[PDB]
Amino acid sequence: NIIEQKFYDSKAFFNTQQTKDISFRKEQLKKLSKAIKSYESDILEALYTDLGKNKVEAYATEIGITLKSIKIARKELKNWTKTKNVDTPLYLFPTKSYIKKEPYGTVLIIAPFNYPFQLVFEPLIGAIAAGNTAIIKPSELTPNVARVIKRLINETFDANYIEVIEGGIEETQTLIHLPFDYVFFTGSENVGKIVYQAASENLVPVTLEMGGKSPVIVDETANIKVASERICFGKFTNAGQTSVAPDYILVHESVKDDLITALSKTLREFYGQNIQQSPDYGRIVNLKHYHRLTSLLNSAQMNIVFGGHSDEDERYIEPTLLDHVTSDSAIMQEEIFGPILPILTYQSLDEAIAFIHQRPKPLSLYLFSEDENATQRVINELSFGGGAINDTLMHLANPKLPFGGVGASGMGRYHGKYSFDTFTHEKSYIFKSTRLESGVHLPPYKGKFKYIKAFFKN
Amino acid sequence: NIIEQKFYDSKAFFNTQQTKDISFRKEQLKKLSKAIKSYESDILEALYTDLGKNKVEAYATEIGITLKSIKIARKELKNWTKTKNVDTPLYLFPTKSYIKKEPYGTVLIIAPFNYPFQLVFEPLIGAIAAGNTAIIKPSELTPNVARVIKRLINETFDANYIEVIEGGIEETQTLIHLPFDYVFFTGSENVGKIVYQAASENLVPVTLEMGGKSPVIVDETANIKVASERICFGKFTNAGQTSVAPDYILVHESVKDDLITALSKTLREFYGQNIQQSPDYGRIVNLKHYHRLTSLLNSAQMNIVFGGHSDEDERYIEPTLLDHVTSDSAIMQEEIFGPILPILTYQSLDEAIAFIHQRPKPLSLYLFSEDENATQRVINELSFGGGAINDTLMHLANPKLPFGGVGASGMGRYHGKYSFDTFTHEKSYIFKSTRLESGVHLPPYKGKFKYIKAFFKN
Repeated sequence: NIIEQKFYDSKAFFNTQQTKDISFRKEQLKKLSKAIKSYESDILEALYTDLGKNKVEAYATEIGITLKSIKIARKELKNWTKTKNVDTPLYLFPTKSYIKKEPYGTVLIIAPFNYPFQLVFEPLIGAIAAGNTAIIKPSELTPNVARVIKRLINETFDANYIEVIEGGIEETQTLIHLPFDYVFFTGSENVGKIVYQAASENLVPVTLEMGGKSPVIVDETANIKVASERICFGKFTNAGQTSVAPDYILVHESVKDDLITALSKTLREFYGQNIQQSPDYGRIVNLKHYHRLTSLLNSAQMNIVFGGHSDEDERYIEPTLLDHVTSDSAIMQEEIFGPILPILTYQSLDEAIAFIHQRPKPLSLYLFSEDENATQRVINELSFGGGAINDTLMHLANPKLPFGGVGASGMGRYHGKYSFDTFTHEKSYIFKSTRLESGVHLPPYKGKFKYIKAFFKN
Repeated sequence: NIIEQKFYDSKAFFNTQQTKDISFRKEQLKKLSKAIKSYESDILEALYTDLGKNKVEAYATEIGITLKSIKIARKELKNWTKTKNVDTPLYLFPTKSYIKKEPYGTVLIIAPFNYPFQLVFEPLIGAIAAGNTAIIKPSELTPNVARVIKRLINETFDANYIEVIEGGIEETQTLIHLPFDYVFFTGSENVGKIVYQAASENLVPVTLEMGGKSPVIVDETANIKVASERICFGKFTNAGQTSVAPDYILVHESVKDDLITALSKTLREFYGQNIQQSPDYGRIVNLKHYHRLTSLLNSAQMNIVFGGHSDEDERYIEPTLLDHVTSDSAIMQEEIFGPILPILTYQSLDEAIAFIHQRPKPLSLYLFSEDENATQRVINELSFGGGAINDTLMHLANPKLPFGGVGASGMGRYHGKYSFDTFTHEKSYIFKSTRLESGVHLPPYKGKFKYIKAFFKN
């Protein structure tokens, strides 16, 4: 019962009020930053062994972005946390209005395998800065990363302030049935449904970052070569294991063959002729997901127009393009979460929009177009978590942009101040001086109806 | 199966994209305002018959506040809905960053009996302004109000844009199992748990406005007479049937008797010697809640120090004060939601804080004190939805203050722009010109680690 003991110890530490002190929170952020730097080599090694993640990609998407976020949160903390004076309308004078920013208490953070470090620590920064205690459940599919995370945390913080729980679905099961004050989850739709039903039993608020199939629309006005470069960048980073990676392409009939040519050329520019030898290209997390993806390769074997090679001993899957893909294809029935890119054609933008609107709202959407009005149509008519015009993936790199889904792709958002907001309850309160008395708004109300009605109607 | 047919008709109308047009939303708000004015007399009559609500109170808490909110939402709509240009950091240049405000789709609004008009239409204003279609389920405990609401809506809007569903818990059961794009609920903890478990099955985001026992702390420095006036104002408005009404009082030992004297005097000033004859005082919604409260009166019979009279034929319960109340008392085991005010004593603020912290986080908290540092302690150490220093209830009257609970008292918030925000998905997106090309951030990554690391660490 150590999980539940760890939970109630964390609650007990929150009850001491020590995490509400602003200077306490700043010091924990310093220690977190110092701790990540001390472990930088071990984190890079763990990301490399578990995901084949090269150090450039690992720094830009896991370590460096976290260090930058800690720095910003620590330096902006007084701005984010300070009670706001809120305007009070004249009719409420002499009332003064305020909003106190306060923590929820003890929160739960669940992180998946694909960015196993960043998806632990970007939520954690928000939880720390908002004044919470935290329990972290990292992915056991990346076990070296999870252990490095546990070592780092345990040697830096008390377990009753921040603790890491290693395990699989059953450890997650134990955690989500505990009355946490907030639950933050990134992962699959399947597990997200379980987390959110368990939390609902305890009236626990949640943020869910889930999945779907993110479409890329490439219309007939697009800059094909630049589109192919930015698509491949967002698609084959982390070997496609990204929730906002281009899942599939809807390309206008007239430029499909141009796009296939440009994508193939870009992949050779990126990774060379033997992509298995490229030090810039990652690997599949484990054998289960590797076989999931090679099964999809086998299903689309007649449609491969680039790549398709694999090596089980390295959990390697070559960047692969598919042509003549339909709605019936196995590759269009599941979130790919891998380096397979199916290409479907459309004749008019209305068909592309209809296709996307028939499916769950995706976490991201991308449109490549030089046509302003097509851009406007897509942003206005299709709902999705967030996206990009003439780019992919990089809308996550601005911390001033909230990152989150909608509908099946999730609820809630984070990054930057939104990470702080997510773990913050905003508490409105007023003050009215007792030296200033008036019976105007008190009973008896005889004769006051004409006055109160005129107020609400002038 | 008309409920489900009405749901899917509403979805179909949203799919026409007509509600996303800003000028469409403004026109619906105009029609809503015109419609409430046309029905003003019938709304006042229905509130009077069902809740004994006098026209002054009904205008300040239901009709007038709604008309004012419609006016503000309509005039600020372009500000609220317009896509925001968001700052982009230099390292992402030439990227341009934006946030699109877009609706969820088809939403559900559930309203309880106590403010049966305002708790329908303040959420509705937000849903309308955010560009949604809506289905409303009003309380059947106030059946005349519910019918007036249904008449008003049906004669003003198409049923596939806004529709009202009359019924009880089983109609609510049918609605909460449908895949709405958002669910907004105000009511009891019991029903809120059912709504939120049902929504969780469908990955539906929610806002829950629930309950608890809102404490008033009156310390030894308080202005006793002014405190008693502002307490009675917030407590005996709507005959105590308010989620942010003072549920119970924790008063310092040294000023308890002063407070009881002042409260009794204020009640006589408000309502006279025969409070049943006062036209400024409301009635209990129905016989079930009336008997719930007279049962509580019977339990606290030896502790009544003011009031205690009742009349079943009018569903009338006199403003009642209780003394020598303990944690064991029946009156301290449930949300009173009525005109019974128990008074408990404490010796030090630490005891009052401990008492409140042992119970679920309440929707509101009030502190009456002239001691700055006591004010700071309470706001910093106790978490609650929202509250007031030296006042009660009025923190809901500033639309610039978010209104909502935390923990057991709820999740989410509304009023003013927060009503719009609640029914809005904020969709981040970027644009990057394809005329501006660069291979600096693309593979191959040979030699780029020193550059990317220096960036994240400078």
